Amino acid sequence: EVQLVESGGGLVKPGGSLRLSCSASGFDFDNAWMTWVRQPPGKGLEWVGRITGPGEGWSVDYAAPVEGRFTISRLNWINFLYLEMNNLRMEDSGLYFCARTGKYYDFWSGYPPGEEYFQDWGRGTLVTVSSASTKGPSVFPLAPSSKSTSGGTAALGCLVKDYFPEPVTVSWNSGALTSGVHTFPAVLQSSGLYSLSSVVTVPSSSLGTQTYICNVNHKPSNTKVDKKVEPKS
Amino acid sequence: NEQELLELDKWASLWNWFDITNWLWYIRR
Amino acid sequence: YELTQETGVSVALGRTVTITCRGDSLRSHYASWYQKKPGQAPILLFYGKNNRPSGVPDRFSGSASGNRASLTISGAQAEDDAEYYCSSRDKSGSRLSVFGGGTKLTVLSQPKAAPSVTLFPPSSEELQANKATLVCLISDFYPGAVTVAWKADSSPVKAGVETTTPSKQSNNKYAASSYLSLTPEQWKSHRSYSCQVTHEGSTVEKTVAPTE
Repeated sequence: EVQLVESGGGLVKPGGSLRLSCSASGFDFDNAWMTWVRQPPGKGLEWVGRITGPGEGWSVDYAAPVEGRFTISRLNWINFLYLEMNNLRMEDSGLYFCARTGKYYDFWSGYPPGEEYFQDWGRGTLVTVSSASTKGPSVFPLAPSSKSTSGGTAALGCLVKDYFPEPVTVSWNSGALTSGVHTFPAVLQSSGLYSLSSVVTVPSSSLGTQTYICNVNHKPSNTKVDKKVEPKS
Repeated sequence: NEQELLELDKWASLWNWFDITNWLWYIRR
Repeated sequence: YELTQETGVSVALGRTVTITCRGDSLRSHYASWYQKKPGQAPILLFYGKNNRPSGVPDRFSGSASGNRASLTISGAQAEDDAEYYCSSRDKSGSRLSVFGGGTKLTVLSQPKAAPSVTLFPPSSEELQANKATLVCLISDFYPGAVTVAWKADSSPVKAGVETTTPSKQSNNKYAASSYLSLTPEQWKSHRSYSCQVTHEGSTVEKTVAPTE
């Protein structure tokens, strides 16, 4: 019966600004404490800031890596919570929640100013930040080595570095090599560029008799790459 | 009036959660 | 930076398990606990000394002792496979709030598997481009939750690390990878670099050096 709908999120270049909205219904908003919590991609929840209630003068406290750029405000006449953001950066991208903040203080064993819990949560609104334009991948070989090889088997891949955006398809020897092949998911570099790595395991008695090549393909830039890999020296 | 202003400051403390938590902890001991 | 948690904890269906939060502020403040399934809003589980919100099953129990908090599930169910975050004051006496690393609770559908670690040094080509990248690959492990860390000589490395989320393989096992970006001067200055992985108490560490 308690409903919180976040909106006002989307794509923006770094240095830009944004204003998030969060409706409220099913509870007395005019006095509730409210909190903004964000979840970066793949990472956990991170407390942003919280605006208190009338007994506290509508005072606000902000997270350290955030204080100075953001400002929280509230319109109790319409039950709306606002988060203005300035000088946005890539780090700031992520899901943004508004949460009804409750308060706890165990009189006998508590310590001021007590704790705060987050009763209800909205589905949240996704923010995204990029200064990225399409880029082609820069392939790099992941050479084996006598120190690297474990048993008669040897492990070898490619490094698709600094490209943008997804997706990227990889094969080895033009698909003729499927046994022992596994292509990893892509990491999203804080710089705003994707990178991933393919890899295949093979006999070490085959390095001479066989030549190994990874077939990268980046349609988003009309780019294809073939990279030969060879033992170290 | 000068003295009455002071009692107004106390009036808020007891309705300021943050000031409260320091009132209660003051009583605990 | 303030509160710590386990990253990858598991338990079998119907057994018992406990995940813990840790931080010098827990010596003075309670902690809240939240469940988070991907694509679903967080849910408050437990807070204060003893407060379970309505609609929560009774099998969830919290507890506090010293600078540690702890959540407990008795007779874990399948629907409890999720992520759990603790939350408290960043410091004793602060007005703020903070979360922990979070913990993935794997409801075991598979026998546990140990990750195979592989570490590559910067390639000859990438150095000529005046760059230095280290790739630490992880494969064939369950539950799909590890903890990676990079070390230069003895000292750990803070900046320059990125690591993917674990992903299934062709054989239902999980895989993930961590990268370390360096400058050709750093790579040639230190004696060695090391990639530590941690999975269910176990911890592997592969090492490489500029030489050879």
